[PDB]
Amino acid sequence: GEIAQALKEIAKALKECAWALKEIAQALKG
Amino acid sequence: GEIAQALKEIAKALKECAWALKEIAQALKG
Amino acid sequence: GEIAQALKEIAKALKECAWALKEIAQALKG
Amino acid sequence: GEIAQALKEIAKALKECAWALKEIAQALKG
Amino acid sequence: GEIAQALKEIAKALKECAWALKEIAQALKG
Amino acid sequence: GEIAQALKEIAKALKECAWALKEIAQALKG
Repeated sequence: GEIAQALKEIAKALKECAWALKEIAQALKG
Repeated sequence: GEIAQALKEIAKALKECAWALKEIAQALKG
Repeated sequence: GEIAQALKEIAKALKECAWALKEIAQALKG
Repeated sequence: GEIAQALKEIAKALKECAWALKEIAQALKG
Repeated sequence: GEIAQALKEIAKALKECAWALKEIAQALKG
Repeated sequence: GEIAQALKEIAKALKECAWALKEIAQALKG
């Protein structure tokens, strides 16, 4: 439903942010 | 509705964050 | 409207985060 | 109340994130 | 528990973001 | 309660993001 799906979309966008931030960290110290 | 539309705007902004962070990761990767 | 205004302030802050991240990505791109 | 204050605290933490991201962008292109 | 699980996935993703940001900060510090 | 505790964990993680981003900003500033 509208609210459950909105929170899922927020979680998914934050997982994409987390992946990219780990890629940036890994470029500096991996 | 007001709550649904605010949660949609939060998801949209986070997707823009995610895309920019992917571009920063791409710039730093070998 | 306390709940709606707090979600709108979260969206506003994330839009500022997205603007700044896009500025960082542009600074690093060719 | 518990939920209104929690969302305010989330907005405040995101404003601090936004300020720091703008400082990073400004260090690169200001 | 769909609403609680989506908020917990948001927290999980943000903890991953925080870990990666701390790794970036450590890479840049003296 | 479950919703209150998830929102507290989201705020805590974002404060950790904010602190790390402040440290990255400090590293890059003159």
